[PDB]
Amino acid sequence: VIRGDEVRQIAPGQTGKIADYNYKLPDDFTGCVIAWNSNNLDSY
Amino acid sequence: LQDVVNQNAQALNTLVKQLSSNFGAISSVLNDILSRLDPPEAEVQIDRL
Repeated sequence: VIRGDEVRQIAPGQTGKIADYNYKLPDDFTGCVIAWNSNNLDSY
Repeated sequence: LQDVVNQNAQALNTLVKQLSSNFGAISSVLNDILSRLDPPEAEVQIDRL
């Protein structure tokens, strides 16, 4: 689960709290990233 | 005989002087470009050189 604010960081060669301390993707990643709003299910 | 020495020295001098050319890189110094540019695009810059 991530927040739309900085949700775009899940991508090769990105910087930020998520990409630098939580989940970092390699530069030559091959595959697809999928996301969807989950307000109805998830909304500390 | 002097022309052989002159031509070899000149070709060699041109070969070393080519290291000052940027070829479109932000800068011709590999360490300078690598020290301030993130790898995913420093690769693009260094490839030209």
